[PDB]
Amino acid sequence: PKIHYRKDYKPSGFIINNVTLNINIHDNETIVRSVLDMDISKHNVGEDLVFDGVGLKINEISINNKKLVEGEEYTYDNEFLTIFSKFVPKSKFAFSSEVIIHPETNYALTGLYKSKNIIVSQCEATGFRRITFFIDRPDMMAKYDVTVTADKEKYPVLLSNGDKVNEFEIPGGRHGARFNDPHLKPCYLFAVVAGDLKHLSATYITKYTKKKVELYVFSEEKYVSKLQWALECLKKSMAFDEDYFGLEYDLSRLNLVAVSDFNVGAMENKGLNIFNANSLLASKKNSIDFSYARILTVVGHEYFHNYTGNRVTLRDWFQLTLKEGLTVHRENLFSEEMTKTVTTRLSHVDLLRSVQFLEDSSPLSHPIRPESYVSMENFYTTTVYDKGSEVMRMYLTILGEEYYKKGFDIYIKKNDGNTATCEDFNYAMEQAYKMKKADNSANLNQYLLWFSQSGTPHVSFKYNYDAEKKQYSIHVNQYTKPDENQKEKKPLFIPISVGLINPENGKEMISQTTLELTKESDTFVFNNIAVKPIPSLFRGFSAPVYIEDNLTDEERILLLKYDSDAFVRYNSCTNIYMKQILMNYNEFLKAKNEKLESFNLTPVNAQFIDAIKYLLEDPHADAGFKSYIVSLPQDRYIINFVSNLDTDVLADTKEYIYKQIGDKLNDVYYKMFKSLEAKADDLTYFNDESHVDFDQMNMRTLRNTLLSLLSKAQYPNILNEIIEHSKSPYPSNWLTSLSVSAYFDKYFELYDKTYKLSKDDELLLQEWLKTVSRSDRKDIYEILKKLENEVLKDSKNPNDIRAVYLPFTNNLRRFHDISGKGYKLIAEVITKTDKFNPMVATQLCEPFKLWNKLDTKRQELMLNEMNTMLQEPNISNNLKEYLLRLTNKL
Ligand SMILES: CCc1cccc(CC)c1NC(=O)N[C@H](CC(C)C)C(=O)NO
Ligand SMILES: [Mg+2]
Ligand SMILES: [Mg+2]
Ligand SMILES: [Zn+2]
Repeated sequence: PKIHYRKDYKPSGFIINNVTLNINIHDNETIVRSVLDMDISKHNVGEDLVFDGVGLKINEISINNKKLVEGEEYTYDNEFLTIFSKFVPKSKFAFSSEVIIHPETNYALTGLYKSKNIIVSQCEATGFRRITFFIDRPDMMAKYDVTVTADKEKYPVLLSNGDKVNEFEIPGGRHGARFNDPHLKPCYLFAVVAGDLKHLSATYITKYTKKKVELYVFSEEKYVSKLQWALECLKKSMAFDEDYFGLEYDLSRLNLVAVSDFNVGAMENKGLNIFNANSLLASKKNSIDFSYARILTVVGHEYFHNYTGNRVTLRDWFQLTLKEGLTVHRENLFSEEMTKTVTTRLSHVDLLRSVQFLEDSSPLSHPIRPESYVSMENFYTTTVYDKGSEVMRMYLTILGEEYYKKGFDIYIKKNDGNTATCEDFNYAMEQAYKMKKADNSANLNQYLLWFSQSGTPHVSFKYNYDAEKKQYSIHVNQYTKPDENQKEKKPLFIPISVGLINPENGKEMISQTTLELTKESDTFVFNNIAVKPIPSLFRGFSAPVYIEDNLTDEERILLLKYDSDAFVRYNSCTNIYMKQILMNYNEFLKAKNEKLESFNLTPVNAQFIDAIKYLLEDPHADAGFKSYIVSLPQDRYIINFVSNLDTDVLADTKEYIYKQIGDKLNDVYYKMFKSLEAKADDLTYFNDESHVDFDQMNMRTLRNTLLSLLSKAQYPNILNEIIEHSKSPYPSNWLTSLSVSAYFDKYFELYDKTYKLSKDDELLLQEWLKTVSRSDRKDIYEILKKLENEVLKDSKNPNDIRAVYLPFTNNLRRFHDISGKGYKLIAEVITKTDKFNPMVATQLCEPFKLWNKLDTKRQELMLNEMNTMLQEPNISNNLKEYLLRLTNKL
């Protein structure tokens, strides 16, 4: 396998200044003519001119209008076009190619492809080379003049980046449109779209310069009624970047386009953002609640890339976190501001501490700036994105809002119109830091270890209180486990946002303060502390770490009740659950291993249950927050604390704990389920796709969480509630009805009822598939076969394949069936999918990431399947690299 190393970056010996494309779409072929206005750079040493170009059929190649011939002036091996150095000019030259590509057969959804009746591109990271020849790396920045031609009836809307400067008719029922994008860009930001698209539009006026910007959102005709919320979210995004960052949009027009077939969420192509339809389109009668926050976040993210990625781009792909971590942090500030609910930040944290922490203790562990790769596409990871966002967020915590905004403006301005590296960002932040500290010798050199050091730090605490002196100390230690990337791990710069709670009255005892831990250990002392406090640690989840609070459960319950910080209250609850889960898991495991005839289980703490009841009964407490407290920690979080995990024992553990709590609280749960109905299900705004009440949504979330707990419990006559719930106008509720009906004989009636409600909207049907896939059914494998035969069939749509299989892989009892049948099922899907879409096939490998955390029989079963997949003939490079790394061969 072919390996790139971060330290080996060098600038090209060539420059591409202008790109002039003609993309002529026909039924059975697309012809791409391209003129590159090129030159030799100051780094040239008379090397061969080598272009990336994958799967292209050459019609012609020339330099300065001299035809070049294969075997004489060039070679082409279907990956690289090499122009021998003797035929490479020494000054400004025109390189011309014409190639034929086939979007109609491109099922990998990279390069130029067909999605239903739309032709669309996806170029990040390495797709532009599947369109035409290029030096396809992000430091090759150029300006683009793009003409698209097509059949007018089929493809009446033609789009590429930038200003539309002409439109023209062509004989034989064709037409064309020409675009000029004035902004220098890397080729990964190139896009083109051709389709029978409908739109909604609005005009936005920029806050400071009063520039009129035309905003267009596009879909296929069937779904144009589903565009409004995205348009609204775009306006919101624009205003947020103006308001917080002082950043205005920089073209006369911005287009967003939904396509049905897309490998990931969306893409920030300049002036022409392209979305998975599932991340752009919604309506309140045909989408679940969660669609709304997803569209807000994805529109926002792609918008924020207009500065953090587009106006300031990447020197090389090792810098990916500089655009993705920073953009996710911007996205997260935006969504926290727009929703005004504490659950938004909690959701981010839950994502990190489950999936990213698992990744960071897996064989795939990498620093947010990797040192090497084979397919760049495998490093679009939750590490680079979500840990990167937390590292980008820590600057804000450290500097505070005012000095953070100063540093960010230093960065964005210095590096405008150019490439940048992670070091450029740290330098900007370090200038702000100097200013904030009033000290020109202060530096953030140690901060750079957040970019280079893999693994999750562990931060642990000890406390002491001197009652005579009224003086409190917090002794803090950090540790990172050695790994394949570093045999010796250095201490990080860890900001610890802290409060102190008086346990006798529940009140705050200090101004919140942010402790800067920079050594392996340190002791922070507080004076004028009138009584022994309970510390409120890592408020807001102030660094991406494992926290060992060394608190008793009684102290944790007091924080849950009385602290101000949602994260700390939620984490204190999480920690109580984790202590219980590990204890009960150990008890079940020992009983199983020793084949005991009888044994004991530690009961759930009764004062903790009382605290849950108190918070649920408090009408002034937050519904979203309540839904987090009645749910156990996710399985992927739990697994970070158990080695050789027996998944059946864990399933039994979780069931015990849920039943202990329900035995005490189910009447409370039922009473709340009923009492929340009127406000949860009020139809205010049901016809308004410009406004979402996120509090009301959290009330539905809470009802639906309670209904699941009551259903699993077989609470008396709950089936009557499930049936009434199925009649609700909200899809979040009627699809819940299907899920929770799993525990009753009514499931197949609700399966059919909901299928009929879902089948005529593509995205609703995919939400129905997810609902079925995740259902807690003993007969889930027969259900999956039913979905394969009746609904999924031969679909190559990644949303369909993901909907049918991923939820099922999170079924702890059934996916991990000790036969290995679950592993075998998903591995066959992965291998099948890899033959046409390697990126999606790698996505589908997610369940295997934890393989070396399982009990030794399940490890062996997973490993067996992974090595079977590795033996498949013509396995993609994407999948092969992934699986070699995951199985500790690479
Ligand atoms: C933010 C969601 C996300 C997290 C981690 C990794 C991925 C890519 C597998 C994603 N989803 C995206 O939609 N990411 C795209 C990647 C583009 C190259 C297609 C992106 O960041 N859009 O801006
Ligand atoms: Mg081809
Ligand atoms: Mg379809
Ligand atoms: Zn992004």
